[PDB]
Amino acid sequence: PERLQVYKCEVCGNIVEVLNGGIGELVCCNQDMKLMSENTVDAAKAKHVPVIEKIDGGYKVKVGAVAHPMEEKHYIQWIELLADDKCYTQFLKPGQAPEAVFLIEAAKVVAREYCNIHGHWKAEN
Amino acid sequence: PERLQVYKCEVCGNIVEVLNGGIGELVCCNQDMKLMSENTVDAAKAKHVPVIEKIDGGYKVKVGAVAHPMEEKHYIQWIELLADDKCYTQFLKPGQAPEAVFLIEAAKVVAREYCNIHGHWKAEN
Ligand SMILES: [Ca+2]
Ligand SMILES: [Fe+3]
Ligand SMILES: [Fe+3]
Ligand SMILES: [Fe+3]
Ligand SMILES: [Fe+3]
Repeated sequence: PERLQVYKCEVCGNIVEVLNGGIGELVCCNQDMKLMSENTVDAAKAKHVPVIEKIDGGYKVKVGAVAHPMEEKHYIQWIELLADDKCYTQFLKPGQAPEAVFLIEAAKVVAREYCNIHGHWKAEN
Repeated sequence: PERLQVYKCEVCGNIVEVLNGGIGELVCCNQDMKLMSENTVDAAKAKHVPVIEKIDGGYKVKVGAVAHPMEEKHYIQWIELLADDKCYTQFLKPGQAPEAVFLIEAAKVVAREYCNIHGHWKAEN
């Protein structure tokens, strides 16, 4: 595994983020955890691809161009802002608007989001 | 596993952080992954317990009361700041200072740091 990759156990629901890579394969509930590669699920990009907006002191991230649902059974679980050496994670809950604000000093950033139903997506500024 | 918990795979090196909890046991290289519980390792607190300093617009975290080594074989791999529903992670490498700055609007925070040799540690304000 590699740093910052996201893996999920399709059985119990465990989802983890790699902090240190290693050489072992991640396993859970008798099967290899699935690498959740960004922008791979056959879903609408309009509501899943993060939209990044530069603001004073940081960035505002919206999911997505069109507001994604935030219902109990279908919502954005978290939005992250990545830099060359930072990963800021903002968890969300149903009922909230699919957006997050990150105060950070980085010219180049990558925003990611995870939809409980449609998976992992990313975009860069 | 519960959100924010850090697990390590003995022998193979992988270290992951839980983004979504579940009942399944994380496995890697033929053993259950080891929960890296904070402040349980028999090591000097002076160099491992994070020190939190409130600054303008955020917090400055130093590891620790006494500067921790940042050598190729013994260093702080990352520092995190936890608040409400946020987990901000700053990755570090040998040769850098055992310090991290986080711009966040939260009165109550928890700082964490992971030493490649002495494990997981935390502190709160
Ligand atoms: Ca994080
Ligand atoms: Fe392993
Ligand atoms: Fe969706
Ligand atoms: Fe599982
Ligand atoms: Fe140490």
